[PDB]
Parts: sequence; C-alpha cells; structure tokens
Amino acid sequence: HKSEVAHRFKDLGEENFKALVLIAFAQYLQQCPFEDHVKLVNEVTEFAKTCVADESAENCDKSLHTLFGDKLCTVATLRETYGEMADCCAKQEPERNECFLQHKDDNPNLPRLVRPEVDVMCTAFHDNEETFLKKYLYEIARRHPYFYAPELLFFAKRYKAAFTECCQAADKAACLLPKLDELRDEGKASSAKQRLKCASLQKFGERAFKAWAVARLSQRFPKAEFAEVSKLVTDLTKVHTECCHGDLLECADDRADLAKYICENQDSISSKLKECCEKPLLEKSHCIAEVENDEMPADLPSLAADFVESKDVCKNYAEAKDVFLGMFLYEYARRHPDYSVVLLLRLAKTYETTLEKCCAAADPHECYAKVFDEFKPLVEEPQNLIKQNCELFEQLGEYKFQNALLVRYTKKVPQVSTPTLVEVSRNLGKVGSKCCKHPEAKRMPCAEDYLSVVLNQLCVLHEKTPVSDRVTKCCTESLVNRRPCFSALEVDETYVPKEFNAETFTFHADICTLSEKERQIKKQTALVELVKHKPKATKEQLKAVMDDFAAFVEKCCKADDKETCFAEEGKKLVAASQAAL
Ligand code: M6O
Ligand SMILES: CCCCCCCCCCCCCC(=O)O
Ligand SMILES: CCCCCCCCCCCCCC(=O)O
Ligand SMILES: CCCCCCCCCCCCCC(=O)O
Ligand SMILES: CCCCCCCCCCCCCC(=O)O
Ligand SMILES: CCCCCCCCCCCCCC(=O)O
Ligand SMILES: CCCCCCCCCCCCCC(=O)O
Repeated sequence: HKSEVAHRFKDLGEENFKALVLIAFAQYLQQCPFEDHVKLVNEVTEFAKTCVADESAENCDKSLHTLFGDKLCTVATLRETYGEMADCCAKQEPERNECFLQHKDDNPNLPRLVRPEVDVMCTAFHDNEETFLKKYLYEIARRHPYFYAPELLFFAKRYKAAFTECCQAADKAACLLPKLDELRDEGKASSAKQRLKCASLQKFGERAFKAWAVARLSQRFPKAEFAEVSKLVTDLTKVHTECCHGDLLECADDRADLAKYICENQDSISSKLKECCEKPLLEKSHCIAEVENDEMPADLPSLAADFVESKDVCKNYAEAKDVFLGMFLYEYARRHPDYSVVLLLRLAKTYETTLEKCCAAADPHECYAKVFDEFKPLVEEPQNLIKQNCELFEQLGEYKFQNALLVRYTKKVPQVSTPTLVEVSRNLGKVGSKCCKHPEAKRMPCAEDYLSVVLNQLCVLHEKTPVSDRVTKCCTESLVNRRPCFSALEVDETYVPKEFNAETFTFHADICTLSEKERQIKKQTALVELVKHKPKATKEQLKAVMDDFAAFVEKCCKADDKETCFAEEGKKLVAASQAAL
C-alpha cells in the first residue's frame, strides 16, 4: 500500500474513520476538551480525503504510526499538560510510538459520568445527535484508555439505536433505563474479560492460555481436525499476546489476519460462520468471536479406544507430552459443549497427573483403567451446584435470592465490608437470574463466564483493601481454582461479633421516598449489618426479624404520621430483635 491512511479510509468508511480517530485521540489525549479532538479529527479526515484523491501527495506515503505521532506532537499544550508524554516527541520510530504507549494513563483522575434525565438526554439527542453521541463517546474513550476501539464503536452504535428507539415513545424512561443499564453491564463485562485475559496471559503462562484456547475452539468448532484447531490456537494466542501489549494497529491487523484465514478455511472449520464472513473488516472478527457452537457429528465414538484401552498411549505421551494432552483436551471438549472450560482443564490436569504418576511403573494399563471414574465427581460438582441454586431461585425471587446470598456470604466471611458484600451478592443474584433461565445444556458456560468477571471484581476490590487472608488466597491460585476455593469457604468460627451500634439500625421517613432500587440497597445493607452483629442467628430468627421489619415499614409509609413512626416503632423493633439473637 502506497498510502496506508487512504486504504484505511477506503476500507472502514468516512464515519467509521472519524469515530475511530476520535476514540484513538481520546485514549491518548485524555485532558484535552472535545473541540480540540473534533478539530484534530476533521484535519485527519481531510488529509485522508486528500490522500484518497491522490496517493502521491505530500505526506500520504508515510506510515500510520508516523502520522499519528506527528499529530500527537503538534499539540501546543502537550508539555504543560502531560510532562512525560511530551518527552516521547524527541524519540524516533518505533521508539516514539512505544514511548506513547508506555504513557497511556490507565484509570485517570476524572469525575464520574453522571447519567442525566431521560428528558434531557432525548432533548440533546434530538437537537444535536452527532455532537452528543460523539461527545459521550469521547468521554468514555478518555475514561477507558485501553478499551478496544471497534468494541467501543459497536457499543456506541447500540447506544444510538437505543436512543433512537426509546426517545420516540410515550414513556421514554421505562424504555431507556433498562437498555442503558444492560449496555453498562455489558461494557463493564467486556472490559473485565479483556483485562482478565491479559492478566492471565501475563501471570499464568502461554501453556495455560493455549490449553484454554484449545478447549474453547474445540467446543466451538467440533468438526475441525486437531491440526487446524492447534493452528487456530497458536494464531489466537499470538493475537492476544500482541493485543495485550497495547498497540491498537497491530492488534487490529492480527485480528484481521486471523479472521481472513478463518473465512478462507471455513470449509475446514465450521458451517455456521457464513454470515460473519459477509460483513466488513470492522465487524468480521467481532462476529466470528461471538459465533454459535457448530453442531458435532453424530457418529462420534467414546474416548476409550484412544486414551485408555488401546496400547501405545504412554508412547504417544512420552513422544509429545503437551501435544497429546492438548489432543485429549480437544477430543473431550468437542463432545461436551455444555461443560465449562475450567472443568475440561481440570479433567486434562487430572489425566496428566495420572499419566505422569502411572507411566514410570510396569503394567500401566491397570493404573489408568479405572481413571474415567475420577472424572465423575469433578463433573458432578458444578452440576449439583447449578441445579440447586436455580432451585433456590425457583423458591425465591431475585431480591430474596440476593438476600439469602448476602446472609450466606456474610456468615462465611464477615470481615468483608458491607457495600462490597452487597454489590457482589446482587451481581451473583443477577448472574443466577440470567443463567438459570437456560436449560441444563447451557447453564455451566453461562455461570462460568459470569462468575469469572464477578469474582474478578470482588478481588480487584479486595486487593486494594485486604481484610481476610482466605479471600486473597482464592484469587492468588490458578483460574481453575477460584470458584472451588470460594465454594470451599465455610462459616468463620474465629470471627468475633462487633459491638452494637444503634445508629446503624435507624430508619427515617426518606425510606418511603427512595426508589424501588435504593430502598432495596438500604434494606440489604441493614440485613448485612444485622447478620454481622448477630452471626449465630438461625434461619427462623432471621426470617422472623425480616418479617417484623417488612411489617414495620409497611405500617408507617401508608399511615397517618410520617416522622413519628420510624423512630417510635423502630425503638420497639430494635429491642424486640435484641431480645432474641
Ligand atoms: C449483562 C452482562 C454483564 C453482566 C455483568 C454483571 C456485573 C458487572 C460486571 C463488571 C464489574 C466491574 O468490572 N466493575 C468495576 C469497573 O470499573 Al472499577 O475492581 Mo477495575 O477496584 O474500580 O467507579 Mo474499570 O470503582 O472500586 O467498584 Mo469503572 O472496582 O464502580 O478496578 Mo467503579 O480496573 O475500575 O475496572 Mo470499583 O477492575 O477500569 O469507572 Mo475495581 O471503576 O467502570 O466502575 O473503571 O473496577 C471494576 O472498568 O469499579 C467497578
Ligand atoms: C459502554 C461504552 C459506551 C460507549 C458509547 C457511549 C454512547 C453514549 C452513552 C450514553 C450513556 C452512558 C452510560 C450511562 O450513563 O448510562
Ligand atoms: C495444542 C496445544 C498443545 C500445548 C498445550 C497443552 C496444554 C495442556 C494443559 C493440560 C491441563 C493443565 C492445566 C492448565 O493448563 O490449566
Ligand atoms: C491515524 C489512523 C487511525 C486508524 C484507526 C484504525 C483503527 C483500527 C480499525 C480496525 C478495523 C478491524 C478491526 C478488527 O478486525 O479487529
Ligand atoms: C452465581 C450464583 C450461583 C448460581 C450459579 C452457580 C453456578 C455454579 C457452577 C459454575 C459453573 C462453572 C463451574 C466451574 O468453575 O468449574
Ligand atoms: C465476600 C463474599 C462475597 C460473595 C463471594 C462469592 C464467592 C463465589 C460463589 C460462587 C457460587 C457458590 C455457590 C455456593 O456457595 O454454593
Ligand atoms: C437489628 C434490628 C433491626 C433489624 C431489621 C431487619 C434488617 C433488614 C432486613 C430486611 C428484610 C426485608 C427486606 C424487604 O422486604 O424489603
């Protein structure tokens, strides 16, 4: 390509080019206002149009990195605003771009983006659509410097669709608020998955990453030969390793190359991928990454005639240990798309341990003969956990399920603070409501994918303020042991009940004023504080106190007196509760 910027403009398109340039300059320049980024985007777009008109212009033949670095260094306020980032302008390429990458401030110091009223949002969307959508996109980009730009563009398109849909109805709030909350949760989950995968590739290792990719791609592509799966795994591992470095252009190029290979080798990968290969380059890899699992062949036999029964198994293992292990992992993942990736990894680790232990001794057939029975409990452990919690979800709604989870996880570990406990338990209740609505053939992957980010958030909260050692021990282990370590937690017999605080168990007239959500937050906080002050409370006593509280607040809001009902009857309720427990 003579002009790389002209190729980018012709492939992506004018609107996509402007959006991506804005997102990139906001991820790099985070303290400049919106108008400066708008002017920079307009100048870059005009230059790209001049390059498209003639490929032999003044500065059209130079690379994208040099043009981007020059546009970054043309900022007159760069030094006085950034300090260190301005020193990268003295470097050459690719040292200058690497220096700019090292200075991407993650989690900067900016005020949080408050959500305005639905009426104000719709009014601003109608009066000026572009300068509103792009303004919010610039804010989100400057607040998330390492977020993948095409994903941010996809989320922005979804937000624009939601705004166009809801602002044209009678009740705009009842339409917009659920969509806004769902989009916020999805964006948080996407960022959490990205950062977690990068941290796992850094800490755990390429071997664990390749095992995870083998399991995933074998579950997604069961009709593929193991050689194709292994090549795809190596390519995807390289792609993720290059994307975790931070260079957006090289990450996009690697993803595009992988998507091109997949769309060219469709005939040897899957059959449910024809739709994604017709989309442009911006959406091709995004569609491929979120494709359904292909149907497996029906004539697939058991894994007994190739891993336990037939001979030459120890020979194939000693000739290539990790190759045979990945072969077994792929052959096991292709059979069970309903299993979680961590479960298949545990099975592979167990098989590896059994082979390593019972191959340096004579007559190894008798050792691994009864080795598939060891897979029975490990498979039944999550299955028994799922179709019991949904059972509880069948007995109690999402709110009561979250309350029961709060009680349980406060009895198990009371050292954790109240707001973090409440947030994690509400997230767990949402996860249960989301994944229990699926049949038993898709519950485990949903639960795994959601519990991953839930426990990740729990531990990024726990690391900044460590309280209990057991919580830090559950995350300092392997990713296949986080959920087992957390489920192995029991009630804390070493915990001492904190002294009674009458100020915490006080309610006022504003409780009836708060919305349907904040009132639940306050009730859950009160429940957590009650469980923490009285941990030895049984189920009957807790249920009785909860019923007394429910009858107390319901007899004060819809009554005659407003203020002299919470401090009057509440003084009796707290004493009645302190009598028991
Ligand atoms: C529908 C499908 C999706 C379902 C998802 C269900 C729940 C949603 C999952 C995401 C949780 C998450 O991921 N939450 C963060 C995000 O961020 Al944030 O541990 Mo991250 O130490 O900082 O105000 Mo980003 O505080 O202490 O709690 Mo905002 O949490 O509101 O730390 Mo808010 O770097 O930090 O993560 Mo606290 O890992 O970069 O703006 Mo640790 O920071 O948006 O809010 O960014 O990190 C984490 O990405 O806050 C919270
Ligand atoms: C999640 C990343 C979104 C990036 C695109 C933002 C488009 C406009 C969003 C407006 C709403 C922001 C979130 C909210 O306040 O609920
Ligand atoms: C096709 C890739 C072959 C090389 C990678 C093999 C990885 C085998 C891992 C077996 C399970 C160990 C536990 C784990 O990886 O988390
Ligand atoms: C200054 C030039 C800025 C160019 C911005 C280009 C952003 C990358 C677009 C990549 C589109 C495809 C993404 C993918 O395939 O994963
Ligand atoms: C998240 C609230 C509880 C309801 C769902 C419980 C799911 C438990 C099993 C999780 C699936 C993955 C198991 C594993 O990590 O191997
Ligand atoms: C401070 C603790 C907050 C909640 C911690 C939850 C830990 C993960 C739980 C995963 C599901 C376990 C279900 C169960 O306990 O049977
Ligand atoms: C310790 C004396 C006061 C205890 C009051 C109960 C603590 C809050 C429990 C909330 C249960 C009801 C929840 C609801 O229905 O909204």
